[PDB]
Amino acid sequence: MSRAYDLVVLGAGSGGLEAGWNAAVTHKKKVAVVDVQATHGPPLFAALGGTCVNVGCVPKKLMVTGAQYMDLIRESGGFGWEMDRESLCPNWKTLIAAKNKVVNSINESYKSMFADTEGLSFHMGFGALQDAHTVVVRKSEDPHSDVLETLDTEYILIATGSWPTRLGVPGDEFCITSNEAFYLEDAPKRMLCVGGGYIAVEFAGIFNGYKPCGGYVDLCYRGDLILRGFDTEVRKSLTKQLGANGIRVRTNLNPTKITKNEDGSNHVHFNDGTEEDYDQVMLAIGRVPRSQALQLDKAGVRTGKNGAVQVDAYSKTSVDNIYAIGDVTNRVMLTPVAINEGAAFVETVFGGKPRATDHTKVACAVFSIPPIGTCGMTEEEAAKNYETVAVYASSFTPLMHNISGSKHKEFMIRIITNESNGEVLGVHMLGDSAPEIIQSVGICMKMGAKISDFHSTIGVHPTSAEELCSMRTPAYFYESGKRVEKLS
Amino acid sequence: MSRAYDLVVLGAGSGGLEAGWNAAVTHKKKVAVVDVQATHGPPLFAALGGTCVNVGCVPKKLMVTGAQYMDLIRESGGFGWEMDRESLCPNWKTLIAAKNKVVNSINESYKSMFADTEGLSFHMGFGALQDAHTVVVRKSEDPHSDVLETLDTEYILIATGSWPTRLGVPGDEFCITSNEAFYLEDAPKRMLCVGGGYIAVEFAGIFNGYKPCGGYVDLCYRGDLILRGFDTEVRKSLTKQLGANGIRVRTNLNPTKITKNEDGSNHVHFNDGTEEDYDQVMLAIGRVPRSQALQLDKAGVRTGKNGAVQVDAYSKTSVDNIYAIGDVTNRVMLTPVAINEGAAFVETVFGGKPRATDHTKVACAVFSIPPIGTCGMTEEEAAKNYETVAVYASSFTPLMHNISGSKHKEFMIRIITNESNGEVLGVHMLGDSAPEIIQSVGICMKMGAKISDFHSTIGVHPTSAEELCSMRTPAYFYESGKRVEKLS
Ligand SMILES: Cc1cc2nc3c(=O)[nH]c(=O)nc-3n(C[C@H](O)[C@H](O)[C@H](O)COP(=O)(O)OP(=O)(O)OC[C@H]3O[C@@H](n4cnc5c(N)ncnc54)[C@H](O)[C@@H]3O)c2cc1C
Ligand SMILES: Cc1cc2nc3c(=O)[nH]c(=O)nc-3n(C[C@H](O)[C@H](O)[C@H](O)COP(=O)(O)OP(=O)(O)OC[C@H]3O[C@@H](n4cnc5c(N)ncnc54)[C@H](O)[C@@H]3O)c2cc1C
Ligand SMILES: CCN(CC)CCOC(=O)c1ccc(NCCC(=O)c2ccc([N+](=O)[O-])cc2)cc1
Ligand SMILES: CCN(CC)CCOC(=O)c1ccc(NCCC(=O)c2ccc([N+](=O)[O-])cc2)cc1
Repeated sequence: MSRAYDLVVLGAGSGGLEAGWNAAVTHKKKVAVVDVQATHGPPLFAALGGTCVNVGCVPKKLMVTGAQYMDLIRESGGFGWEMDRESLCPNWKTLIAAKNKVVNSINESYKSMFADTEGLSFHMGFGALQDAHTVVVRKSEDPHSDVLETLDTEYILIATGSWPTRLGVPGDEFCITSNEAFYLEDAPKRMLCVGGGYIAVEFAGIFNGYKPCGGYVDLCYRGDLILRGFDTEVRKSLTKQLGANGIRVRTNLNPTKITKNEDGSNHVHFNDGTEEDYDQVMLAIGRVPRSQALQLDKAGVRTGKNGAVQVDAYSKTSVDNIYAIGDVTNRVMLTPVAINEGAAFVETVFGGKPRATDHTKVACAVFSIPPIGTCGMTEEEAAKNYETVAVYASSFTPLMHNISGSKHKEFMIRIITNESNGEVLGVHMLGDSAPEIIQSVGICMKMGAKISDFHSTIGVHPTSAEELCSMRTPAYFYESGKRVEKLS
Repeated sequence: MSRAYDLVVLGAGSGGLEAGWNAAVTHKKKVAVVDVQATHGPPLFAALGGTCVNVGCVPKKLMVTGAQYMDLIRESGGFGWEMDRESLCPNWKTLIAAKNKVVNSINESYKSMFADTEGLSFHMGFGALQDAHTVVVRKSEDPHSDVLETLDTEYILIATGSWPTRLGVPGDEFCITSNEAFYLEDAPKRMLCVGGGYIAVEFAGIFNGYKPCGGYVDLCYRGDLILRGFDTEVRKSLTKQLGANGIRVRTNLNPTKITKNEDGSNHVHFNDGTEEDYDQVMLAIGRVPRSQALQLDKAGVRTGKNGAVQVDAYSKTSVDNIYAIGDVTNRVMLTPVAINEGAAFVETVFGGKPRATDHTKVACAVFSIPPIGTCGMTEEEAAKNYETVAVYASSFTPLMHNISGSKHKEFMIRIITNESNGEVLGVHMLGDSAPEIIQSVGICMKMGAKISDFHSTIGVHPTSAEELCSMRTPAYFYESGKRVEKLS
């Protein structure tokens, strides 16, 4: 009844790698972690540290940080910074160069974690399930290939994460995704970003910031308005400010045919039936769970709609000893969630006294050219699920953009309460510093905060943030139905 | 028993001007507001809108916004922004030019407020008290001079604010203050900022950002460490990062003699007994209340230490009908406070049901080269006033500054709880976006938040802010006395 390892993790992911460390250090279990790579190389993109550290949130943010400098360089002129204006385009070489260095140094950090840690062991391969207690480790994703190790274990945790969705049409093979986008040769001049997910809109921002001289970027969404699930007024204001920063947004539009020209570039045929050339199209259609190879069938774990592992509120699967977390499960699909989900699993199983991860009122951000910070319910949902909701709102252009001449940069806020009790159901912010503000906002909404607590708090004179504490008069209400004013 | 005006305000200040409007609009009282000026001119520096709008927080912030671009221009290089490096100094002309335009347009905003508003009247002069119900309006601060109006009123509100303190030594007349600093001719090459108040440290930052090529800035504090009353580790880390950004800090040092040279520049003699030349010395010694001219004696209002008006928790003075708010009172000396103090006065007097302004746990910021955001108690105080306090701390250098090569920019946080109950007594942050974060932090501490609520909240993956929700292990404690660990 004693296995070689107490716990095998399939994926050194933001969520998985956390679980492994927590088990091994606080509780001193014999832990094994499987992944596909040491460092952040292209062929198989993810690695030790997960999709976040290697081909997501971290490098993404560094490139977003880079692309911002376009606007800041431009903006400084107002405050009296005179310099080379003509032909000031940026150097994609030196960005990705210094980017890789950073990501590389984190992978290097993880190597000497495993070395230094008590009974935490890394195993480079492709984790499959043989049964409830046996984890195969092949050298190919191919179930035919050579077998490097056979890990015998009391528990399994599936933290394999997710993979880019692919639009099924002729020409599809010529496109790229977030993954390939991180290791592009040069900055694309003529760029198309297909889709309207937070990935598309960030990267549109990036390529637009790092486009060469003469170049442009188009965004191309299937539907009406980009960013489904966000506050519709933020969504509208963002599409506007992407307009004003160069990103040519197109809606109710989607490619069908792509074919590659003699110069290397790609020719594209659309829904409307127009034709344009781009140096790359990037498919940001979303992300499917990554359970396609693990053989969950063979161990008696079962998967619902399109691969997602069936779990409960304590992350246990169809089998009692097997568990799953983060993007594979399809619950939320963010890092600090997957990290919580994995940390709760350690308190659950190996820590005796259990706990479930709190999926409600999770604050998150979009790192778009002017970024979004959101936490909790929209109008769309709150008006439906609650009796009488009040909607507060206040857009404003900060003092400084009168000088900088980027007068398009309207900072927006909009609180969504339940009028019955005054409880803040959701806060939605668009503008510079929104992701930093929303974090501490999301602490307030965790404590069930009410609009009375917001405006009664004193405020800092010069920050965008203080306009949270100056919202008293609701702009309008939804009264158990559609939009209205305050009836008896 | 019917006066011409219900309420006379002495000072169209951030606090006073608010009171006037609130009375006049929600409650429809006959209101009069006195001030010294329409627009933001030098001779008498303040104006319609107050010290904040005219010669403080607003222009201050615009210049701080300007000076930041020095570092951002520099920093962009890492991310691949190649341009004119050599001799890229800024243009003080175009800053102050565009600054004034902005401030001017706010003064212009206030003119057409008074015009548009029901029974809100502006009166340009120097408000004195003749008695409990009579307000003189002279054309000089001089009590001898001509009398422009005599305002008859049921109530008076003294919101005259504050004025720069002056170090009493030979040469003092050659120096400047925040006030004169806003309308300087050119950027000073060789600058001295005397004092260690938040004003000094901001302006040091400004002149340092806007110094010409070859120039420098010295800060000169009377005592050991700049910024008394802030968290001593933030204070130390800031002095370090001001070092790294060029500001040569000097402590236990203070001038005695100043004398003006044949080229216009000023020669300075110090405590240690060294001699240096500066184009200006700016005295940021602090700010005294501005009750020196009003003749409070004559109306039976009385003033304590160095002019501050004696008030209670509902802002009433030594006389029942007279009140006072903001910097004149000496309670807190910030805008959004003075605004609350003035808004509560309207609920108090004219609104029937009264209220007192909540002076505890007021969040505020310092807009220094890397800024500070603080709310509530330090260790220094909490260890003294509470039984068993725990101190949490976590400094870190953001992902991006590995690329930008400003590796001095360490983001610091340090929560100070009471270990008995886990209540967050104070949060202290140093680094970029600290003032935006602290606002929503100060909402949490208004709701009496506890460190358990902080770390239990989920977190955004890429922001400095999320390191609030990752602090569990206290770094150390004070156990009813000095610094220690956890004894039975
Ligand atoms: C472009 C992009 C930007 C993002 N930005 C953000 C953001 O700003 N904020 C945020 O909160 N979230 C962001 N995310 C989401 C975040 O990356 C994930 O939600 C998070 O990494 C999920 O963690 P996880 O443990 O489920 O799996 P992951 O962290 O995805 O790790 C999965 C690991 O498992 C490995 N693996 C796969 N198959 C196998 C196998 N058979 N055997 C062994 N190992 C295997 C992979 O190589 C990988 O290293 C972003 C994602 C992307 C793609
Ligand atoms: C350089 C600087 C930077 C600052 N930065 C910040 C910041 O970032 N954040 C923050 O919260 N606070 C800041 N402050 C503080 C803020 O300016 C004040 O606390 C706030 O303005 C106080 O409001 P008040 O109503 O008491 O008086 P004030 O707003 O100071 O207004 C006083 C008005 O009364 C007028 N007056 C004077 N004497 C008379 C008289 N006899 N008759 C009629 N009128 C008269 C003056 O002309 C003036 O317009 C700063 C101050 C300075 C000097
Ligand atoms: C019956 C119609 N409902 C969808 C099944 C519409 C539900 O409400 C919407 O308005 C809605 C919701 C989601 C939605 N997709 C999310 C956007 C996205 O990232 C996306 C973009 C393109 C594709 N695509 O494969 O073309 C898919 C998702 C589009 C519209
Ligand atoms: C008995 C000594 N106490 C002061 C009466 C010291 C109390 O604790 C201090 O360490 C302390 C507190 C405040 C303090 N001054 C505030 C700093 C400031 O802005 C200032 C700078 C210069 C002068 N000055 O007139 O030289 C005054 C204030 C200095 C030291």
